[PDB]
Parts: sequence; structure tokens; C-alpha cells
Amino acid sequence: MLPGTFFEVLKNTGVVAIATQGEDGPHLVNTWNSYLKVLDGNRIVVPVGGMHKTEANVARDERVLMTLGSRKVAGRNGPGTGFLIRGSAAFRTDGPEFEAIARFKWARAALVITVVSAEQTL
Amino acid sequence: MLPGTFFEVLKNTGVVAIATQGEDGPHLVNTWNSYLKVLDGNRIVVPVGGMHKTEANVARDERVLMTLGSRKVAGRNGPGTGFLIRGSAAFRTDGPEFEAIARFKWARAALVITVVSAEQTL
Ligand SMILES: Cc1cc2nc3c(=O)[nH]c(=O)nc-3n(C[C@H](O)[C@H](O)[C@H](O)COP(=O)(O)O)c2cc1C
Ligand SMILES: Cc1cc2nc3c(=O)[nH]c(=O)nc-3n(C[C@H](O)[C@H](O)[C@H](O)COP(=O)(O)O)c2cc1C
Ligand SMILES: [Cl-]
Ligand SMILES: [Cl-]
Repeated sequence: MLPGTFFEVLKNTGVVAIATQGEDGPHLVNTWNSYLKVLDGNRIVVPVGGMHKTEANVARDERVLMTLGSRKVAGRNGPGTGFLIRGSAAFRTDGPEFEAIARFKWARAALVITVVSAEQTL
Repeated sequence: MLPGTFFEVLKNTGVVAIATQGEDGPHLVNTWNSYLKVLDGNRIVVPVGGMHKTEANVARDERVLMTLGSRKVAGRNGPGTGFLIRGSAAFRTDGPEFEAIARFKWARAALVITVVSAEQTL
């Protein structure tokens, strides 16, 4: 599900954005490119310190969107690219998906996104 | 209302994320930090090439969220910061707000976000 160009983006620095659906509109939070941990089976794991509103949204609607990119990875028509990822999210406080990001001692949980599609948008 | 630290983030490269309310959940698109033009009266202007789905969403619900950041600008508790911006959006196709981004020869419109709040989230 995740292409090589996505893994090239993860070798570079940047701001990741994660959109969820809430009762009165979308919500949008961040992490860093370097914090994402990709697992077998199309999973992207994010260390969670805050994400309280995000977690409440995900408990009611698991579908999330994530974007990320880098000036330093070539896109289709010149330098710079990024991705729109769609997937289903879950929060974990134990098990191997939590252990994947437990090195971040500030992490109360892991946000685990099981990818359904990845689109290179540039 | 946009603070100095936000303009510091704009001196740096990065991926900007813009969330809108879609018919069946959020939508999320991107631009680059360096593409944003800030005008007086709390306005952030983005060059629009695609964004047809985003534009349809804004016509139904003008409220948008935007995030952006940089590893190179100090946050409250170490290196790296970013912002959550909430505002209302409109799409201009002539006049000073369009001229503000017309340097992008591929632009079909200017996305004008009038900022209601800016929160440094790191
Ligand atoms: C560049 C950047 C990176 C961030 N990294 C994280 C992160 O890895 N994990 C986290 O929980 N919050 C991180 N934050 C803060 C979140 O974006 C968010 O503001 C916070 O978790 C509160 O989430 P909520 O609004 O869903 O309650 C980061 C913020 C920025 C601007
Ligand atoms: C890093 C990055 C920068 C982008 N810059 C722009 C931009 O400045 N303007 C634009 O219209 N689309 C830009 N795109 C593409 C949009 O994110 C989006 O995929 C496209 O405009 C289609 O919008 P829509 O899904 O609302 O129809 C960029 C994509 C990436 C990954
Ligand atoms: Cl990073
Ligand atoms: Cl940039």
C-alpha cells in the first residue's frame, strides 16, 4: 500500500498532518515525519502525547486522513512531493503497536493507522 | 493576531495542510510554507491550482483549519514548533487578493483564509 517514494519522504524532515471528523467539523493535529513508525501490514504508528480531541473523534469515526511531504524528494514534474493517506485509526496503550513507539517516554498511547490508500499528490 | 513565531515558521520550508468539511468526512490538501502570502487584516492567501474538491467544500462550509510548522523554529520546550490556524475561506479570481499570488502562473484562484485564531501547539 505504501510506495517507495513515501519511504523517501520519511528519510526527510517535515510536519505530518492528521485530520479527523468531530461533531461540529473536522479536527487537525500534527506529528513529525521522523516520528512515524511503519509496520508490516500497511500500518503507520504515531506516538501520542496529547491527541485527546483526536482520540475522541477516532472513537466515534475511525476514518482519518494524513498528509506529509518533502521539498527534497522528487515529485512527478520537478523537485518536491507529498502524499494523501486514508486509513482507519485506533489508539493503543499496550501490545506490539504501542511498543513500537514506547521509546518516546512522553507517549501515553500509540495512534495506529491501517492504510487503505496512499496517493502521491504532487 | 498572527504572532511573530508564525512568521518565523514562514521563513522556513515545509508542508502546509488545509482541512475542510467534505460531504462524508474531512478533506485534507496541501501547499508549501513559502507559497503563503500574508496580508493585513489577518489574511493568509494560498495559490490554487487544483483544490476543486476543497473549493466545493468551502462553498458549503466556509470554516477551514490549517497547520504548518518547522523543525528550525523553537517551540515552548525544545527545537521545533507549529501552529493550528482556524479561519474562514473564500476563493478569489480577480482583484488584489488574486494579484497577491498571481506570480504563480499555474494558479486559477487565490484561497483567502481570514484567520479567527492561531494557536502555537508545540
Ligand atoms: C510539528 C508538530 C509536531 C507535533 N508532534 C506531536 C506528536 O508527535 N504527538 C502528539 O500527541 N502531539 C504532537 N503535537 C501536538 C498535536 O498536534 C496536538 O496539538 C496535540 O496532541 C493536541 O491534540 P488534540 O487537539 O487532538 O487534543 C505536535 C504539534 C506540532 C505543531
Ligand atoms: C507539498 C504539496 C504542495 C502542494 N501545493 C499545492 C498548491 O500550492 N496549490 C494547489 O492547488 N495544490 C497543491 N498541491 C496539491 C493539493 O494538495 C491537492 O492534492 C490538489 O490541489 C487537489 O485538491 P482537491 O483534492 O481539493 O481537489 C500540493 C500538494 C503537496 C503534497
Ligand atoms: Cl521530522
Ligand atoms: Cl516551503
